[PDB]
Amino acid sequence: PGTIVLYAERVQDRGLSAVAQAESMKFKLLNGLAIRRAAYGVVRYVMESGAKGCEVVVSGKLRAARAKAMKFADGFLIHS
Amino acid sequence: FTPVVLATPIPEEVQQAQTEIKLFNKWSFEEVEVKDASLVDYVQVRQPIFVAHTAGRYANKRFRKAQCPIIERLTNSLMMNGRNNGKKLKAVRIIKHTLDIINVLTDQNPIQVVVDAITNTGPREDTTRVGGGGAARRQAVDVSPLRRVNQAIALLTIGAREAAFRNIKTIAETLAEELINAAKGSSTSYAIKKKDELERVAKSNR
Amino acid sequence: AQHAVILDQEKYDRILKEVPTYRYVSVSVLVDRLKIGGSLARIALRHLEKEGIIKPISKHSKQAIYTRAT
Amino acid sequence: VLKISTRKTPNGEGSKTWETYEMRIHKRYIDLEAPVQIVKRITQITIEPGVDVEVVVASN
Amino acid sequence: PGVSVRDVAAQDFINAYASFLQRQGKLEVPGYVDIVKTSSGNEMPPQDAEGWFYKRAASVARHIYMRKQVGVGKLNKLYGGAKSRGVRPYKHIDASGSINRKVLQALEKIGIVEISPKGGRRISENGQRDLDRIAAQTLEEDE
Amino acid sequence: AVPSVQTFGKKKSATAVAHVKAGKGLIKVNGSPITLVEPEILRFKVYEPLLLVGLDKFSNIDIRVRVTGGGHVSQVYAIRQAIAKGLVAYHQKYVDEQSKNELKKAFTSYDRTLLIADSRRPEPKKFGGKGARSRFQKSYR
Amino acid sequence: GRVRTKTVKRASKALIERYYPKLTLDFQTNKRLCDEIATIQSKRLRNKIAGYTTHLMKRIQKGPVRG
Amino acid sequence: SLVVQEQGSFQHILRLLNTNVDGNIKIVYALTTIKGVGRRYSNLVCKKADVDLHKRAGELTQEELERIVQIMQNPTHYKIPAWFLNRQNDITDGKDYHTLANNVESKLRDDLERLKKIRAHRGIRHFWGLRVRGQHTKTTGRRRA
Amino acid sequence: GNEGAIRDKTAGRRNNRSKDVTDSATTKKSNTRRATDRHSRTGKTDTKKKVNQGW
Amino acid sequence: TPVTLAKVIKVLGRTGSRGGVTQVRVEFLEDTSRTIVRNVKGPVRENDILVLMESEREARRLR
RNA sequence: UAAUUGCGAUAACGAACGAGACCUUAACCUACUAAAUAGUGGUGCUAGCAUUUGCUGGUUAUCCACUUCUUAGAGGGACUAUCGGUUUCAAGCCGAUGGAAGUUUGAGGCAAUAACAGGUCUGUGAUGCCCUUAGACGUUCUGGGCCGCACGCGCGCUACACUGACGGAGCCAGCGAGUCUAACCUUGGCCGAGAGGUCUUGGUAAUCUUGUGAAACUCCGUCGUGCUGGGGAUAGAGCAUUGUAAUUAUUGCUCUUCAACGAGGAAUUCCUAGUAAGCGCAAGUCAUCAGCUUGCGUUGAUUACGUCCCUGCCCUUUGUACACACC
Ligand SMILES: [Mg+2]
Ligand SMILES: [Mg+2]
Ligand SMILES: [Mg+2]
Ligand SMILES: [Mg+2]
Ligand SMILES: [Mg+2]
Ligand SMILES: [Mg+2]
Ligand SMILES: [Mg+2]
Ligand SMILES: [Mg+2]
Ligand SMILES: [Mg+2]
Ligand SMILES: [Mg+2]
Ligand SMILES: [Mg+2]
Ligand SMILES: [Mg+2]
Ligand SMILES: [Mg+2]
Ligand SMILES: [Mg+2]
Ligand SMILES: [Mg+2]
Ligand SMILES: [Mg+2]
Ligand SMILES: [Mg+2]
Ligand SMILES: [Mg+2]
Ligand SMILES: [Mg+2]
Ligand SMILES: [Mg+2]
Ligand SMILES: [Mg+2]
Ligand SMILES: [Mg+2]
Ligand SMILES: [Mg+2]
Ligand SMILES: [Mg+2]
Ligand SMILES: [Mg+2]
Ligand SMILES: [Mg+2]
Ligand SMILES: [Mg+2]
Ligand SMILES: [Mg+2]
Ligand SMILES: [Mg+2]
Ligand SMILES: [Mg+2]
Ligand SMILES: [Mg+2]
Ligand SMILES: [Mg+2]
Ligand SMILES: [Mg+2]
Repeated sequence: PGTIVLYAERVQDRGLSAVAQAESMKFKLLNGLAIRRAAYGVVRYVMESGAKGCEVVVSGKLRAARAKAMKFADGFLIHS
Repeated sequence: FTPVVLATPIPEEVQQAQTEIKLFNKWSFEEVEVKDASLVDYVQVRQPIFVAHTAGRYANKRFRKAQCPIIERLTNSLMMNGRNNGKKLKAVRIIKHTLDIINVLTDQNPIQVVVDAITNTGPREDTTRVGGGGAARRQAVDVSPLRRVNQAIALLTIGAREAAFRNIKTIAETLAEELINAAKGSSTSYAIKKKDELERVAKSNR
Repeated sequence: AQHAVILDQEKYDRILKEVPTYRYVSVSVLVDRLKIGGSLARIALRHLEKEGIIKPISKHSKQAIYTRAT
Repeated sequence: VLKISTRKTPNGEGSKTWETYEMRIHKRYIDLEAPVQIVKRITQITIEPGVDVEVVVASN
Repeated sequence: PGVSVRDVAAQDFINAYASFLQRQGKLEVPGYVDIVKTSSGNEMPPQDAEGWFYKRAASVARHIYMRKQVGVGKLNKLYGGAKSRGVRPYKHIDASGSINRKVLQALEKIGIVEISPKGGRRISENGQRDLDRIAAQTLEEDE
Repeated sequence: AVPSVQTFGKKKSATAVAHVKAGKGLIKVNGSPITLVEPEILRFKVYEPLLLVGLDKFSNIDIRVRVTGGGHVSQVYAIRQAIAKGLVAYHQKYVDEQSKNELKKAFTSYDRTLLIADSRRPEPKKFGGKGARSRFQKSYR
Repeated sequence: GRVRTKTVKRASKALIERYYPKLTLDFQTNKRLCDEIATIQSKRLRNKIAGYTTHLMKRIQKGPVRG
Repeated sequence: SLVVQEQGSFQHILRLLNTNVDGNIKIVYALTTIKGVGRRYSNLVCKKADVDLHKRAGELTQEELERIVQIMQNPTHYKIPAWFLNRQNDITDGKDYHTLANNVESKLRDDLERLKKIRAHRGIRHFWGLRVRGQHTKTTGRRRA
Repeated sequence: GNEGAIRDKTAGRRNNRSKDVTDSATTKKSNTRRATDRHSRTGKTDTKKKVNQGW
Repeated sequence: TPVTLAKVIKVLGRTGSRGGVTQVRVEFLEDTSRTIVRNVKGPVRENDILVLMESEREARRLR
């Protein structure tokens, strides 16, 4: 007891936070949104938080039996 | 030769031949000449060497292989057939012995004899499997000097090894037998045979 | 089995009167002269050097080498 | 250097590709002759996340 | 001039010392010699038959002269080589600790080596003495 | 303190250090004369520098060398390199330049790397073969 | 195969364009120049650049070069 | 060693332990063509017999051969260790034998029979002409019987 | 039991050795199905409305 | 027997389906001022010396 | 060009993802900052041999100084540099010299867009739906089984010996890893033919195991071409180790038994320099078991430095009634 201590700490803009933006999609879809609305919104907001670029992939299955994926990018990224 | 010595001392013949002439295990590099025009440039001899071992970078360029001292090329080609791959100390010693042996028979710088069996075994012309349509004839070709040296060494050591296999005669002895029979070409050597035949067919198909 | 494992007195004398002209003598040469296998032929190598003919010009296991006396 | 060398696949199919991770461990020591005051001062501070600082004593 | 053994090549030395320890007659030869192998990693026993314990004695001694201290383990590891596990790959294997340990105890009783602190067996000063001596002797045959 | 340099030699992973000081002419390796050495066939390889440059040369100097690493041939090349490098390092601080450069000349000329270290080294094996380039074996079906 | 990527050749172009006096068929100094005079992030890439701009100079000296 | 001589002395081929033994082989190995005398056994027996192993089967006195046999079939008496022996701890009288020659065949018979007679898996396995030391039998030995 | 197993002829090696070997021993892979891999069996199909609602 | 020596003066290129053959113009030695084109079998450079086994006859293509 | 890498041609100009850059590791720093957990020289304490100085050791501190070697921070270094050939005198390519280094410096890490009904629901307390749910398809306990053997296929290990086996003797690596609320890495001493046993011991580690004295290899012997002393399958008897348990034999040792295999048809794999091949080691797995893997160093070649003949693949042009796209 007392040899361990927790503090919270707001994060300087969730906008450049992969983890935050993923959790945000999770919530958008889970909260019964649209697909492109959710994604394009996350993206437009990440961009708006002044990012160099960003990309959101949704893979799996929506409403139709067969699985599909979708890339939603804007701005600029490097890959290698 | 003027001897000299210091603390830990250096043996007689050692001092002697060392500082004077720059010769082999202990054989002359001076004299020793390539009795076939061409082949010179592709048989080394001078710069002279003590033993045929060298951390040689003779591969990284197309032709520099040529520049490697001949005797060491021979010993190199000794150290194959799987079991023996690597094992240059083995090979080198086999050569020292071989040269002693060859020397015993008929004198000559034995390195000169080697030089001769090498000159005397490269095929002046050969053949390749040209198409010409399914039933492939054979177009006579005149073969490079480099290929001639290469193939000479290959042949000599192969025949020497194949001979030596499964009998009491030891590698150096049969290598010296092939070398000798070949140096002044005598159709009792596997090498000379194979050259003569390559050129027989190469004539036969021009 | 096919022979050369003993000494048959005639063989000994044979060894003494046959070993000149042998510019090369070794384990192998002695066998090749239709006699002594590499056991007792090694002994022959040690014992022609007892005194005479063979002049030691090389050294070791596997390879030995000698020349006619002078 | 701690290597861990694993198949990439979670199963078995595919050409057998191998992959290898490392954690690099860097260690250092500085020996210092001082009194209690300066050691305690200097070592309560200089604190740093990720750096494991250990202070011993003695000559045995 | 002055002398050590380091001034004398392995073989002719160790054979010089073999022939010596032999001659001498003082030694200790366990008795299981001749009926024994030298390592589980071996096929046949030694060919020197009468002797070879002198050969290893010499070898061991010179090995210990040429360094601080050495134990039975290090010698087993040294004197050991490849064992054919027949049809399954070769692996190095240690040699017998009896042969060695007994050899040490022998040379020690003969005062040519001594239980060292630190661990193991250090060459004796009288070992230094006698070894440098026959070393010298071996260069003296060569004169 | 007498005049003295240190040098080294390197083939594969073997490394051979030379201490080359003013002496009455010893040439020892680890702790034995340079006459022992064995490898043996290769023995001349280590004599090689001395004879290339005249046996005298070592009379104002004591030479000692110690090799660790590599293996048998590996160590021979390292020690010889260390010795020739040594001799030259010594003529560079104590004798005059022209002498040193005459020695670099006779080594560098004939050579076997004596002054310069061979850069060849192990290449790492990569999964899918017992070697670096060697790939395993396939049957198709 | 030793052929220089765009970024390298592009940079030689621009540099020679705007700093031809200073620069001089010597890599060694053109190098140092590049340090003092432009901002690169790897030694390697900077060298590559200098060496090529050095080449380009070295051949401008004997008649013009397109681009 | 030495250039030797002798006369009619040595007779090629000689017969011990109900078998035959070639002359002109290095004796230690001659003894081997008998059943139950691996190279080691032979070596130690010869050393115990006080014989010059440098000899062929060739030479050797009759006497010498006699001693050789005596020791071969009474190892424990002429101080041979017993861990050196192919049949220690019988399984009935519990003595230690080094079973030799035409008798090792019998002893194999005996043991295999004991296993079969007692119905033990090893026995059944033998009777079936299969491998008994537990090796996989899918792939190996198909040339077989 | 074990008495059974040794006493049972129609057992052991000789007996097998003397029997012919079946041909399905020396068979081949089988394969069964592959040029149907792209051809869906479900017989179901999706539909542009459901897909457009989803995606 | 009549040997004929020729010096490689120009390397033309590789022929043969496999492509291990090399076409070369050679100036023979015992009397220059005359050139012939032969086909090699080994690796070849400018100034090597071929032993034309037969002195007059020359090729071109190779499949 | 390794590269949509560039030059050049040019209704295009100028750019971005990817390649490149970047990062890691291997190479070079008598320049920098240092070190009893790395080492060198001097000095003391001291052994041996010569004796005329000398030569070779002992001594985790008896002190002094150093940083060449070792360690790892910071820098520096290379840019295919200089010169010359060749090329549309372009990007480039080649040779020579210099150089630690000039094959993308060697080797890796990262790696766009798109595709596949590739494999994985048996890695997951990731998961839809179906099934099952107390005579369980939950779970645990005892015992067996995945190892079963006429035989087809793949990866492998060991061999056919004399560039060798055996036996003395010489004797040299690099990458690793190790015990707290525990029994891990183990030196040394004894006992034991061996395997192993036993008493102590150092180490939570650049400190101890450990210079991991590894194996191929080197040297002096034995054997002598004989299925031989090559080879060591199969099998018998005995001894020990892990484990609650060893039978269908975990593994280790000793004696004995001594097979096929005399270089392997049609076919077919892999490979360009410290590479190939030979050789061992450490790590993973692990109570015990490596003939496997992943890395590591040791010994260290022959042959190309080319092409499109075989095969495979990308690219143009071309045809299409295909577009769920030749399944
Ligand atoms: Mg990029
Ligand atoms: Mg060893
Ligand atoms: Mg050994
Ligand atoms: Mg490797
Ligand atoms: Mg037997
Ligand atoms: Mg590419
Ligand atoms: Mg004095
Ligand atoms: Mg004095
Ligand atoms: Mg430093
Ligand atoms: Mg150069
Ligand atoms: Mg790099
Ligand atoms: Mg899964
Ligand atoms: Mg489920
Ligand atoms: Mg799992
Ligand atoms: Mg998960
Ligand atoms: Mg279930
Ligand atoms: Mg299974
Ligand atoms: Mg299969
Ligand atoms: Mg596989
Ligand atoms: Mg050996
Ligand atoms: Mg006991
Ligand atoms: Mg403790
Ligand atoms: Mg180490
Ligand atoms: Mg046979
Ligand atoms: Mg054997
Ligand atoms: Mg069991
Ligand atoms: Mg079973
Ligand atoms: Mg046999
Ligand atoms: Mg073969
Ligand atoms: Mg198991
Ligand atoms: Mg393991
Ligand atoms: Mg496995
Ligand atoms: Mg049409």
